[PDB]
Amino acid sequence: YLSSVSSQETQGGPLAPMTGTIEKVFVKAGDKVKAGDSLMVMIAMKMEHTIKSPKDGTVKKVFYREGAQANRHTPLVEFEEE
Amino acid sequence: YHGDSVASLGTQPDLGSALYQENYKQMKALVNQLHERVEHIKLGGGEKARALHISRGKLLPRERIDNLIDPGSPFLELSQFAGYQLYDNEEVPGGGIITGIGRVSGVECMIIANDATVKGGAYYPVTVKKQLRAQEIAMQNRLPCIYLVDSGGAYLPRQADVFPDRDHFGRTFYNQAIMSSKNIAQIAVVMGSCTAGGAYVPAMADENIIVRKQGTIFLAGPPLVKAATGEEVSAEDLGGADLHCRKSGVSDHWALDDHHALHLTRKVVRNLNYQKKLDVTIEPSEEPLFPADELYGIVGANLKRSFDVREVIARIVDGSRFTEFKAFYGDTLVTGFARIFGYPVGIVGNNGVLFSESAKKGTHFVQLCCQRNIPLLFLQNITGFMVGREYEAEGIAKDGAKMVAAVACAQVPKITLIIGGSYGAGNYGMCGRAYSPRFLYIWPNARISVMGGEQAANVLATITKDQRAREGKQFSSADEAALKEPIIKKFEEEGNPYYSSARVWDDGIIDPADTRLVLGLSFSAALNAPIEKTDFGIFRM
Amino acid sequence: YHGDSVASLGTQPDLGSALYQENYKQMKALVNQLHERVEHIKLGGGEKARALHISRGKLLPRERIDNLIDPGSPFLELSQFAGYQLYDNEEVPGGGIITGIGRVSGVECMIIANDATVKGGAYYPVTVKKQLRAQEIAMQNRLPCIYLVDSGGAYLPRQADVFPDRDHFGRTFYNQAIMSSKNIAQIAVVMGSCTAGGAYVPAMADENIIVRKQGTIFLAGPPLVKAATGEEVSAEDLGGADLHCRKSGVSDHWALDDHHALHLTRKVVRNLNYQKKLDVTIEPSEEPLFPADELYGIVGANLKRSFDVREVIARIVDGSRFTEFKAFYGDTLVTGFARIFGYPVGIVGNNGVLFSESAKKGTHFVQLCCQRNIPLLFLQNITGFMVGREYEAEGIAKDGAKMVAAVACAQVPKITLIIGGSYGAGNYGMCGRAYSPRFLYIWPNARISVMGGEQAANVLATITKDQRAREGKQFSSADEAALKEPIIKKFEEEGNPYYSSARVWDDGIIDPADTRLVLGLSFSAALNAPIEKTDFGIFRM
Amino acid sequence: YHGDSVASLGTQPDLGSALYQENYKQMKALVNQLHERVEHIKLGGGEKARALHISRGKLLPRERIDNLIDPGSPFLELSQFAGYQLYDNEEVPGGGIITGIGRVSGVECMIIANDATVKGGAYYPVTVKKQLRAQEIAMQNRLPCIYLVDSGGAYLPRQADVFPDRDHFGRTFYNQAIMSSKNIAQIAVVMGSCTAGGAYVPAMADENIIVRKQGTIFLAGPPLVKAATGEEVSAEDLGGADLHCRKSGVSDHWALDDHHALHLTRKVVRNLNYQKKLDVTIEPSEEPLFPADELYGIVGANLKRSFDVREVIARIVDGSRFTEFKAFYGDTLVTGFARIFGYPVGIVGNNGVLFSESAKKGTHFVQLCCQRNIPLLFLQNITGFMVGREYEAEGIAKDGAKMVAAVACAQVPKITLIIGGSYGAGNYGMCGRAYSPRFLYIWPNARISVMGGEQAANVLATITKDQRAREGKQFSSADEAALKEPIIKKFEEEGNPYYSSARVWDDGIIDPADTRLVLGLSFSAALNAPIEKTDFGIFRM
Amino acid sequence: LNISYTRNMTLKDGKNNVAIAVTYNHDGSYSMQIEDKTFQVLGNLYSEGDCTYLKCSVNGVASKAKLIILENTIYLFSKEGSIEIDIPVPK
Ligand SMILES: O=CCCCC[C@@H]1SC[C@@H]2NC(=O)N[C@@H]21
Ligand SMILES: O=CCCCC[C@@H]1SC[C@@H]2NC(=O)N[C@@H]21
Ligand SMILES: O=CCCCC[C@@H]1SC[C@@H]2NC(=O)N[C@@H]21
Repeated sequence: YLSSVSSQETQGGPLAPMTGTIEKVFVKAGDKVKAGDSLMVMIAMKMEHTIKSPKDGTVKKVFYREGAQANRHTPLVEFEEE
Repeated sequence: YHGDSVASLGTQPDLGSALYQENYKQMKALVNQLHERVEHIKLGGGEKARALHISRGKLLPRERIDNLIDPGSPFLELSQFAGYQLYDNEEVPGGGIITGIGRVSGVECMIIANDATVKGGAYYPVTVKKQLRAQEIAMQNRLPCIYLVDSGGAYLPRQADVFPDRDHFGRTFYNQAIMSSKNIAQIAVVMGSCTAGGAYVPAMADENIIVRKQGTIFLAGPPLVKAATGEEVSAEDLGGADLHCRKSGVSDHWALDDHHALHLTRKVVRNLNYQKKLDVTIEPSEEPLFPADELYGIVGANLKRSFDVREVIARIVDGSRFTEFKAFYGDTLVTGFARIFGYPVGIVGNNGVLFSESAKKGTHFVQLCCQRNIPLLFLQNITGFMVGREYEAEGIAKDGAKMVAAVACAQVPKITLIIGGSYGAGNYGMCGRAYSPRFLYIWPNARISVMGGEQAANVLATITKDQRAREGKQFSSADEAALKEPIIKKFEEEGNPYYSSARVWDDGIIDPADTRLVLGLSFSAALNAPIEKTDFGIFRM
Repeated sequence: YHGDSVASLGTQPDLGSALYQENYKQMKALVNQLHERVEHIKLGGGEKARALHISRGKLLPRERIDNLIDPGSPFLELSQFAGYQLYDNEEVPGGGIITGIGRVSGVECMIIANDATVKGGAYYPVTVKKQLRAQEIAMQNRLPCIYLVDSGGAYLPRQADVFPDRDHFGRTFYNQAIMSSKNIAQIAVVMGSCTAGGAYVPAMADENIIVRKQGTIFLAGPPLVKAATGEEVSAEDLGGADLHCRKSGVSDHWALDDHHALHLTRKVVRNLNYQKKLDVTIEPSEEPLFPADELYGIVGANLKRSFDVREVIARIVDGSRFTEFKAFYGDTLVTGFARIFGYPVGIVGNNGVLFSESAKKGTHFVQLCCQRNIPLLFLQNITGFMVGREYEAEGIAKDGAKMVAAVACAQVPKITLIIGGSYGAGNYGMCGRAYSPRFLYIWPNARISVMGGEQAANVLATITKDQRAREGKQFSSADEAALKEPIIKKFEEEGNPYYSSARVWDDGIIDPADTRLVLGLSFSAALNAPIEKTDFGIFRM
Repeated sequence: YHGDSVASLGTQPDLGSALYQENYKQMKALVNQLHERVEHIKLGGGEKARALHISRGKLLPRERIDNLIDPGSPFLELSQFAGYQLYDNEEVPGGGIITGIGRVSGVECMIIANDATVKGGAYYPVTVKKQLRAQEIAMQNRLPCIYLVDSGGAYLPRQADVFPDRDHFGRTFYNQAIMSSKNIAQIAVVMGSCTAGGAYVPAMADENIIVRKQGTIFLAGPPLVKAATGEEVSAEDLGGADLHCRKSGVSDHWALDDHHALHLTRKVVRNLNYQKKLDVTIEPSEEPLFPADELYGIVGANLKRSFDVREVIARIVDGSRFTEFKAFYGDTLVTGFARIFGYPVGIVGNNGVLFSESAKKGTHFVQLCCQRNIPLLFLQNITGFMVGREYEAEGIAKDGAKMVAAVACAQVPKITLIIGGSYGAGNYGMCGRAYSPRFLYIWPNARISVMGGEQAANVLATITKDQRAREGKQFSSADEAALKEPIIKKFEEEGNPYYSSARVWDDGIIDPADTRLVLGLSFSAALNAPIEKTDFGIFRM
Repeated sequence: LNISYTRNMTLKDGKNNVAIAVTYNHDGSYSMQIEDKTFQVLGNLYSEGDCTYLKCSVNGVASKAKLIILENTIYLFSKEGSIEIDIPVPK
């Protein structure tokens, strides 16, 4: 729990903060990312939110593309099991 | 046993990131702007007025405070920007009065000094409000009041806003009488002329000190005496230290000069037979694990961008240690326990739009703190309440009201810090000015109004688009900005921190790097009064 | 000035004496019997149940307590023998629940943990009584309650003795609500399944912690959901940490495993903002001047032989220092002032049959202790009241009632230790269970009943000797033991310490060598609550 | 101004309807069964015992009460069915004790009289519980206690269930001492023999009365005196009025016969210097607008059928006037304000399965009544909580707990009436016995248990159908009723009102036509004590 | 808050009154201006034996001296010399 490996375990995947349009996607289908790497930018009720990488795991897949409307708490990125 | 290792908040920001570079640059400019404006206010009336003031043998108002407080002790000044551009053609630096909390003879006291270099010390409407705010702070925290009296009376051209009403000049004496009845010492130091209502201040004080020649105390001034009775008498003869000290008896102590009077004041406070007692548990202080100046890059000046409030918390609490309460429920609100300079504190901060879950989570947290007698700190960065047909059907208003009602009834000391927007009913739920927080501070990037400037513009752009679509004369897009641009300008101007602070809506605009120090001083002062039991109303389940 | 030399109690026993050798041997066997029985109870349900419990990733109930309390701190377990042979064919080690007082984050707390290895954590009638006793102790001493919840619900075959009455399972939630209203923290840690009434425990707690996958909370279990609505849902989906933590909001903290939950619990207690304050004067502690294990030889196991209670006192009080009150008046009762671990205590102990003088002497002493707010310790070794025509004519009942009435109204903390017999009204006068002593302990040689076994036998041997002498059919001596032997067997069996302790009549059976330590821990816990003023009734002079 | 016209509850039932005819017939049979059983209990021990009792010049226990209370005043007897078939081969009518509330010299008092015709007045385990319940009622309502003492001591064959524990015989003297310290008068009238613990009752009383020859007080009886000291002494010489009145001094008043003693008791109560004061507003009484006996047809004896609880309310409240609170929200629960005999009352009654909305509605209502100090009346007819995956996800347990916690902390007088089923946690939320309602009554058609008999049968029919389906040996439908029939029989037998009332779980079984009168008497008695302020715990929002 | 405190302090060397303006810097250093010259001074008090010693740096030059303050006189004893400075007494 102190090791912070737990911080990765607390949530399996990053979800959409609110229902909003996806304005930017910074990750390809297979991309190596480190914690704090921005994955997507979403505007909700004219308010910009940037999604950030939870773990250093490589990205297995992306559930949304640019211009898509993503509902609140819907998975945005799939990460390869390690 | 306190040897358990625990997790700590905060993360290292990306200093190389363009966003951090831009945010730091913008926030730094605001802080520099704030600093230089205070420097100008520091000078009061000006060189000619200051030279005249010293030529009479009197100390400058800020030098008086420096000599009054303990050597090297910090001084927490309040409402430095009162009266900033408040009046069209008159400059009133600091409102003509200097108020703050400092340590005298080891006791925290409220110091209220007239600035005689500003309009001769006349009382403007903002001057009365600033003094009344200081008295309210002193009473709520049981802080002895020291009045360095050097005043020229009320400003006649604006008498209707000074004399008559409940919160007008008359309330000043009412507050003195009430505090005296509660054993909150009232000490007046007449270091200049006081006329009409001014003469009441030394008379209403528990102990009183007057300077040998500068001080004068007359209910009716020489000008009124001549008009009423046709007699010519000097101010010293009509008032003066000798007359009051030896004949009238209004004076309790007689002082040779300003330095002597300040020395006497320190002796008076030392004889109050008061000792501070703490109701809360105390733990050794620890510095935060992250630099405070990083708040510049993290927060910036763009309210549209969002940041994690936990980052702000990580840089002000002891050791960056924070126990979050209901972390995964109502995540738009952050609540938890921490310690600042050893004091226990419950922190409530906005992290997004308020929801029904967030309001319920806040209401639960506030009850916990009140039960354990833990001071509460609010970090307002609001953007409104959730808007939707379903949310109203589920009683979002009912949930939001639950929090307004718990916050109002809480009797633990409450301090509010506006680090972002403050709009609509979100202000009330987060302990706005109307809910009597012990102190209220704002960062230089804050905005406050009934609603955001854009929302008012868009709302009107619906009403008049409707007005002409339903009426039938077409209303074009260029007609839209002849509607929207004046509204946005008004809300931007009236929501500015200086506009809010010029009037006394907050207790000051503070540099983010100074947030931890200001909170530490404020909570320390608020602990001078015992914490009472909290009685709640009906919780509308 | 505390430099005065004083006399000390106690004398060196004759180790060579045959009586001492026999008494030591008998008492040692009882202590060894007590130790090995506890070892068996320590294992709970058994190897198969324990192996299954660990296979699910859960800690054993006693390992949870070890990790919860401060490192190396003593743990005062209560009612270890609850349910010992209570039910005909079912073995319920410790009643299926572990209760005791330990230090968490430097604060004394009451810990109530279900033993899931015993009948899957089901609530037997004794289980409810043991928990209710623990809650009563926590409330009377203002000890925060920590519930390590892992339960399987009520035991249906015995529902009538669990559900309905005032002191049945429903009272558990009533106690939680009352303690919360008094600011006695209620903390629940869901480390397993809780169903039906069990789900209320986390809901009724001030702060709540649930494990990631093991914990489950639901008013209606999956079996009831399927029967009522014909839906199949797993326990995790119906309950679970994630549902309650993130959606239901029933969970205040989310824990990965048992170790994480225990770490979180320690943090929660540290934020209670509580500091212990003592109402009594304190003096440095000193060990008794005589070994405690000598109590084996002095006391023995034969209740017919008599010993000087002063010898017991000399081996438990600080420095074996004792100030006797009214030493030569009513000598069958010993009263005096001493100190245990620095705390002041007034000791009342039996030294023979109670007389009118003894009762008066006790009543006078109890008033003294209540006036000075001194805790009271009772050492019950009774053999009855004086029997005689003259004594009744002089109002022995009136005198005995004086003591029952003073003891009942006393508001100072009271602790009772049964070191011998406890029969009839002598039990009431010496602060029996009915008189709400903060704690009640018994030595392994004690006997308790309405009257001594022999007296009941002899009394019946008068009634039926009369029955047949007065009726006229002769009743012979062999007919006498067909009357007396069953009675003596019954009273011996029902007066046994294990019989008394299996039901919750006392808080535990303690080794005499541990008497001083147990008293020190108990009095320390009892001092967490402020001592109130004592209001007495009418003293029937 | 109270002249406003208002709506009234209730509707005229269809007397011709077959359902009404059947329901009336079934309920009438139950009431007739209840009446004739009480008639038998009225006779106590029997003709031979009653003839022997009168032959000694003593009044019968119920004749004593008739002469003690004011002429023509109603007498509220409690727990008439205690001990009904409780013991296998022993008949103990009324438990050997008669308890109730009546008016003596214009003051409401609790009367506790031993029935000497029943087993010679020996104390059975139920006898102790009945007396302890009476003392609890007297203390909670500040009712003076009058003990008509004629007892034969504890029942030795069952001593383990009488003597030792906290709620055993010893608690009786503890209660007397506590009430005396609170200025709740304790009056004892020795109208017969009292031995061993019995002798303490007159000794522990504030004022005491003894009959000339019948009464006897001694710690040790003649049989014990002879065995201990070999002396033969008559009971009168050992005890007796003359010895205690003139020599021992245990007696405060000396009475010639039973009639004289009862006359003296009335004089003693008149000198208590007590006057009743009401904390609540009072309005003139009005009879309900509908006959009470119609409740027979409306309710019936079939718990599976449902009825509108408003119909029950319309026939017991003054003028059938009722102000419903949150009528359309959580409609399965009915809450509102009414008046019974002029007293204000808040009524909570079940009208279906409990839901989240119902629990929230109840919690809101209970806070309202506590704020205004309004007595609360609960009408329990429960069938369980809503069962469903969605309901658990929405925290039905969290909502249900809100009500258990509000009801427990409420300090207004609470009275519970079970007019139907009482199962599971629904019992707790509706102020069950465990939640200390001032009084608890049940109708002859009620059923109470941990769960309904059918649910326990069906649940087991899932567990063992699973047991053999999963194991693989088939378990047939005939194997199902070899499982279900014994369970249903057990729950039917143990949920019967007589089973519940034989043990003291309720204060009596009452005829529905008498509901209004019983409630009026009960609320009137409960108002003898001042209403305290209610302190709530944390409401888990 | 938002400004720096400058203390005006007067000490007397021989018969000459000297006015020193000390600004208390945020870092804990003090900037002192005497006449037209500005000096950056940082220092601490440490005790060796029964004598308090002042370790100080003025404009980066570092020195150690024994400090005794008795009556209205400040005595600094160093190897380079002993200086006695006077504190003016209020009227
Ligand atoms: O009204 C004009 C000025 C001179 C008369 C005013 C009188 S003097 C007595 C009284 N006290 C005042 O302050 N004003 C009036
Ligand atoms: O009665 C047999 C089992 C299925 C029906 C029981 C119902 S479901 C709704 C209500 N809540 C309970 O716990 N039991 C009843
Ligand atoms: O033990 C057998 C009966 C006679 C001896 C009992 C003694 S008499 C003194 C004391 N008081 C009692 O009630 N019992 C014992």
